Amino acid sequence: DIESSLKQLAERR
Amino acid sequence: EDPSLLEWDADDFRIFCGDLGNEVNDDILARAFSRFPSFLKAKVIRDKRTGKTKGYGFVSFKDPSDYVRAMREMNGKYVGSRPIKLRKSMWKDRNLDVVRKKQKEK
Amino acid sequence: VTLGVYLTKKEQKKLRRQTRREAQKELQEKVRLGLMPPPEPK
Amino acid sequence: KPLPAPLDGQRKKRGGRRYRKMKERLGLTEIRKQANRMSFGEIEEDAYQE
Amino acid sequence: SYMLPHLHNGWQVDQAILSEEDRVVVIRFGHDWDPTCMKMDEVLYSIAEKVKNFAVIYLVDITEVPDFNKMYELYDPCTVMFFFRNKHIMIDLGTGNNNKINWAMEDKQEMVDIIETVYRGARKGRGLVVSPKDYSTKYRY
RNA sequence: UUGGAAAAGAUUAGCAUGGCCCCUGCGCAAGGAUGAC
RNA sequence: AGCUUUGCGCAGUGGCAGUAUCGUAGCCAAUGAGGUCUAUCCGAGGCGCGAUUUGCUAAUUGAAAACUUCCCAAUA
Repeated sequence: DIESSLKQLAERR
Repeated sequence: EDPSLLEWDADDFRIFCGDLGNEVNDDILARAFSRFPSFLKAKVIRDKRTGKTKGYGFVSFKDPSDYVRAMREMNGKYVGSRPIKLRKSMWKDRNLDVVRKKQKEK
Repeated sequence: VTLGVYLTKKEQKKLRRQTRREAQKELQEKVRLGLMPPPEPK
Repeated sequence: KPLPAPLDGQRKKRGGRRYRKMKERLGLTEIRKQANRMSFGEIEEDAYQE
Repeated sequence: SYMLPHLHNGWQVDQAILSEEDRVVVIRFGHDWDPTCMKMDEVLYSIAEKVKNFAVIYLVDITEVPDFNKMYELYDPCTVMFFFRNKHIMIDLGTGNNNKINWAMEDKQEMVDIIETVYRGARKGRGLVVSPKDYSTKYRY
């Protein structure tokens, strides 16, 4: 859910 | 005179369908199926030789109770570009004006 | 057998209010739909 | 903590001993005079009384 | 975080605009990497549970679905735009145009008031809702 | 009778309805008092 | 046989209407919520939510404030 999107955003920043 | 109600005298339940958009519900104003005859013998009145609708349009349902229930359930519901409401029709020609004058001051 | 019980005063007031409102609504629905004109409100 | 919908009143048709009591007790009518006039010609109060 | 579900597919976003009609649909075209879009997402989360009963806010990534940034020309790092029943309402911010907010609004009350005014204007049908704010200036002193 | 051009319904106020408190006529429960050569 | 008690529901009348009327949906509550009298006495409400709903008429502003065509010209 939101965990995957949050991890994706974090990995790029 | 206006020979218009001759095609709508059916002792039905007539309501005022107006304050809508000029083009909103131009031809499908009676397409709704809230009752059996929908707005039977009813359409949207317009200003002739101008391509524009003058607001109020005919809304006549042949079933009184069904008309009341639909109007209560669909008062101001989303209708095209301008959600319009329903209210009781006037149907007050001079045959009503004479009786009103007789019964008012006497 | 088929027997009843007592009621409540607050329930009595709620029932009276709801019954008056329902009677008014039923009269309005029956006489305003277009089947029989209602009398003048007195 | 919901937020009320952006809706207002439909229309006004009642008044007098049905809605006038609230508009006379709660929203009571004020003086509505001697407190809204300015008298653009003269000056009643001092220059900086405020 | 970003509890608001971002519509990854462009056609999905368009259908979401056509999904709700009785409320306000706000799409955040900002890219989630930039801090400005992070502040916009925080402001949305502040009004996430407030304007929910009157609006449905969705996020968006211009990199994921580029058609929105190429047709509507949303070139700002984080531009907030509105669409109500297939009608992109315009907020009279006074910044020359009215298609986007383009500012990282750090005030939750201002965003809530703007959302309420946009909803009122959409109900009234005004395509250019008069924003109750002096957005033409920095509003700072 | 004949003849040529053709606010997306709002503001303001009263009246009754409506809400309750009282009575009345109606309908009737369980009872209460009485007349019954 | 006539009347009547708790009175009920209908219909009419009188009055009240922000403190009030009610739902009260959150909570306690006939298995007692509350105390200067009465304390070995009294015994059913209180805390918070929200409104006072149904229609008609006049007026009022506006160019138009709405219910099935219209401004025009010698006549009939």
